Amino acid sequence: ARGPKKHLKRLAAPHHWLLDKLSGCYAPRPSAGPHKLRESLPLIVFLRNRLKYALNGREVKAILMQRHVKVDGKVRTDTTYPAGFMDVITLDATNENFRLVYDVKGRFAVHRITDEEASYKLGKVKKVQLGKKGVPYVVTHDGRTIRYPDPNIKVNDTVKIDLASGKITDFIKFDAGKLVYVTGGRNLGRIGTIVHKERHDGGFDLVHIKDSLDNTFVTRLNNVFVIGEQGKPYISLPKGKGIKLSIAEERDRRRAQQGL
Amino acid sequence: MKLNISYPVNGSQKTFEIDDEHRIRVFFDKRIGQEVDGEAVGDEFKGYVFKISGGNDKQ
Amino acid sequence: SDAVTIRTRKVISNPLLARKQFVVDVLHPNRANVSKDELREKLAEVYKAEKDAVSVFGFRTQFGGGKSVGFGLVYNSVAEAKKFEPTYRLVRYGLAEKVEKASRQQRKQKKNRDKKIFGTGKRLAKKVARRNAD
RNA sequence: GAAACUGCGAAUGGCUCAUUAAAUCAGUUAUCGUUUAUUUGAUAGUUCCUUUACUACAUGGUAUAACUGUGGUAAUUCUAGA
RNA sequence: AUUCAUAAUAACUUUUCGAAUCGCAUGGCCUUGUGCUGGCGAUGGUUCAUUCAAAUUUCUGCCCUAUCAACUUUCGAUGGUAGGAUAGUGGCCUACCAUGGUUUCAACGGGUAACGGGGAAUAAGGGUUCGAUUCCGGAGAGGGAGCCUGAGAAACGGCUACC
Ligand SMILES: [K+]
Ligand SMILES: [Mg+2]
Ligand SMILES: [Mg+2]
Ligand SMILES: [Mg+2]
Ligand SMILES: [Mg+2]
Ligand SMILES: [Mg+2]
Ligand SMILES: [Mg+2]
Ligand SMILES: [Mg+2]
Ligand SMILES: [Mg+2]
Ligand SMILES: [Mg+2]
Ligand SMILES: [Mg+2]
Ligand SMILES: [Mg+2]
Ligand SMILES: [Mg+2]
Repeated sequence: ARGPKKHLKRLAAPHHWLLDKLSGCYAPRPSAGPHKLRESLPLIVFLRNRLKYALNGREVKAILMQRHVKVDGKVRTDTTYPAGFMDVITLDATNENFRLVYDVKGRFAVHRITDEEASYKLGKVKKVQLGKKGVPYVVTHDGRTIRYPDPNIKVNDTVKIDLASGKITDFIKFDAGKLVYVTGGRNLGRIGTIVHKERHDGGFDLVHIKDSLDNTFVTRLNNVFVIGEQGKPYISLPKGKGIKLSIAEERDRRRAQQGL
Repeated sequence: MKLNISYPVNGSQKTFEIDDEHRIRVFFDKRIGQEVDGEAVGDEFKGYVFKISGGNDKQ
Repeated sequence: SDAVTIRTRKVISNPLLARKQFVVDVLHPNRANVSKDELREKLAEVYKAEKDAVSVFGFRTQFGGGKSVGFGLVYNSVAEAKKFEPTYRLVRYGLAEKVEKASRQQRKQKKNRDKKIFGTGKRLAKKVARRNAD
């Protein structure tokens, strides 16, 4: 009440951060940024908890302000900077890069990309609109406004950013039989190929997605994220490829690995 | 009462006590900004002209 | 000999802090525990360090004694160790000295006393001096 | 780097359950009915005195805190005159 | 789905913004000069988008009571038109007009030793009872009312008045 909140109590934090219940009363409240705080991964959570490069928040601040970590090629010394889906994190040391994608178990995963993959990213068009002076623009999911887009670009389409300059190199239309990603709902982390989409005027269009080995499911259009055509994706996939194999099947792989 | 009389061109300021309350009534029923002679105020102020800039009552 | 048999595990290079982190297990039969200074020294001649770039944590001994496990950092020099490590552990290891601060309550009380003062206060100091010397 | 001016915060947190019975709240909606500091992305070649006033843009001036001093009140994080 | 986004014409403005700001390196060309030209940032700064929000908001769902059966409406009750006011919709307020609106499918009134919920105890199944209290939402800072500064307060470790 009386104004915006500044504290995020622990157990109110998003569960996919995988914060422990003890060792703290509060959780890192992500700052205002490109991503909504529910589906954003703060740099303190990614460093201290996911990468174990820091032991405490003070060391996290020491890492951040030195101009070590650059998010999408920009330093962003904010501790709770809301890094989200498809974001590219480059580290000056160790000569390696991470992309931020979910795993099939519905949480952001440490995925290592090369430099050529780090040199770009894919985003989802939230809207296409004419601005002042009639310049058209596309708004991605990460709050990027790019002027003069291709006229064939429509809403919920995928655009490849150059990440060093605010331009689009190419795009993928929203059409049937194109490999996609899921960023919402119970299917958080899946990767599949479209079957069709239902019209459903007035709100909440529904899309039917088929997995690699025919695990057919449906989800809202809001959660869909086109990533390529049949095979040959534009983004290297994380460990798992978002398939959601059964509990008994992963039990088989675990007893295979430790039972040899 | 006491008079915080200040000469501004050199920034000098001194306090003079003026008893004989039947002579401080030249100040009476005047207000800030009203010029008053120095002759009635005192036998020391021949030709000095003052003006009221402020004050502090008892309390 | 005593045969501590100090083994380092979970070793990770962290050039982001110019240090290597690890957990360390020490096996000390018929011995209570291991001293931090001697453990830091042994880590120094293991890593060809100079006994000052080494920091240690924990060493929660198992039940019944005989084995301790704790965290450890080995740096590249004194300079980044002194810039990255906390003051309290610097005072532990003897590089720096504990700063003589007043207790927290009287520090706060003095700050609240200074809140009631506008400016330096030499004006009111000489005014109360005049009132005391009238 | 004391002080002070400026900026920002102080609307968060923390506490309590008095009020409150379609009120609050829960799930679910709408803003094609609005405000939004700050973060992130983009984003002002046009200022011709409100023209026959282009007079400094190698860059306009006022008035003040702080500080120096005179003080008043028993007293307040009171303050006035220069 | 629009009188949308935009764009064009005609004008209007206590004429809003369009850098008289700060730190490092201080290069290139000679017309060798208080010559020309230059990066890394920081704080700013109209507008759009994004984010953290907020405010209103649709549907459905609350305990006991008829020893509570009618209730609301000159003093806004329910609508219409226009205006005012607000960030904006809207009887929110005003003027004029119409006479509506709820109710035994329990309105209205009264009581609550009532903050609501996630939940807790018990539990064959079905249920019963509790939830001031860790999380979320609301409300309040002795009781009312009013208000300044601000993006955000009807703030109280802000102010003003009364008790
Ligand atoms: K009306
Ligand atoms: Mg609060
Ligand atoms: Mg109206
Ligand atoms: Mg109550
Ligand atoms: Mg409760
Ligand atoms: Mg109670
Ligand atoms: Mg609460
Ligand atoms: Mg309140
Ligand atoms: Mg009390
Ligand atoms: Mg403010
Ligand atoms: Mg109040
Ligand atoms: Mg208090
Ligand atoms: Mg408070």
